[PDB]
Amino acid sequence: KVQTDPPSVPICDLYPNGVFPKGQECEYPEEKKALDQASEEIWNDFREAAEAHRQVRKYVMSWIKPGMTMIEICEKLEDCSRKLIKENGLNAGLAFPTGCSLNNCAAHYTPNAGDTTVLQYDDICKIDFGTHISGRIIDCAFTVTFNPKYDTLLKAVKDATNTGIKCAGIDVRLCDVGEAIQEVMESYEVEIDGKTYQVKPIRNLNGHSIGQYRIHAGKTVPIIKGGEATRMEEGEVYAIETFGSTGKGVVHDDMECSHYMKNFDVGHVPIRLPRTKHLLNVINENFGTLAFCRRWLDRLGESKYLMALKNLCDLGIVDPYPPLCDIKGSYTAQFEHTILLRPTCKEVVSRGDDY
Ligand SMILES: CC(C)c1ccccc1Nc1nc(SCc2cccs2)n[nH]1
Ligand SMILES: [Co+2]
Ligand SMILES: [Co+2]
Repeated sequence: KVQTDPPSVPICDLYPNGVFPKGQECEYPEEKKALDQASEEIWNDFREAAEAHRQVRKYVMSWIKPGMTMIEICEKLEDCSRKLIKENGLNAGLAFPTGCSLNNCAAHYTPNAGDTTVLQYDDICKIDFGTHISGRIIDCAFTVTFNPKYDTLLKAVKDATNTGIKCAGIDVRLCDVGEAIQEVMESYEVEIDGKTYQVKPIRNLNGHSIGQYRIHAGKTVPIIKGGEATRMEEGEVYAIETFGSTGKGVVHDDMECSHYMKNFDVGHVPIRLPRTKHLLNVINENFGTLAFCRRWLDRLGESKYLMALKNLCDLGIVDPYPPLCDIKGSYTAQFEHTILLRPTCKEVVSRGDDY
């Protein structure tokens, strides 16, 4: 069948063949054809996760409006996301919590229980959510606004992101992408509420390589010059994301924490403490090394877990990821896409007709 208005038909039931739509294929800036064909089931897994992301976001953009609480926006997005991705434990599901960072806050903000924050008409909200199939994660995000005064800011970041996406490729030095991204970003000048600004990349923020069940696999893609000359290799997966800002161009820890994630390199740790032991078991069964948030714990009937979560954090078993905000009064925007460095070409797998 086809997709229903409010989606509900999982993406695997819409492509009975098992073959999923391919992302935009780009030529980098026979044999390495067989090498690509060999990892097809993997590429395909990424694609299924991407089609889910495209349909979920198109839905969100249809109803996101000032007046709705942040909690309402995230639960509504996630419920659709679970459906289309056809959540199945760790085989299929949500790669990470729905980021909806507001204004000066650039990333990693998702509401915890009791948050009464309401989306406003002048807010610049960054929606960042991920879907995965067998750990093949799709990290893709866009910015939402209602007041056109941000229009040029959004175009700057979007243009910077696609610039980074175009400069990416096998053997491409990582610091050149960063340099490229910045040059485009700072070529934009905007005016918001009577004041003008030259958009500046958030220097301490950046794209990253992606591994199975591992959102941030190790390498970083700067969005400013002065980065590392390390090159992108064949077969790597990257999250190309840029952040524009009218503030200082640097984020810092701010607000209450909501995102958490088990340290990928830590092994089995014996825990005798009742509640801490239980919490860890819950994290291992439900999220493994995938990031989660407090709402996803309440959702599982867990309560009285804050201290256990803290214990796990102090044990280095779980790392917290607090919201990252620029200075009060500044505005930040973001655009992100996941790319596949295949042997035959560069594929912006999460590309849509929207962005
Ligand atoms: C902030 C910085 C670039 C960062 C540090 C460590 C892990 C992941 C990310 N990136 C990222 N996260 C996301 S969405 C949700 C997540 C929250 C915490 C980890 S993943 N998009 N990009
Ligand atoms: Co992201
Ligand atoms: Co990312």
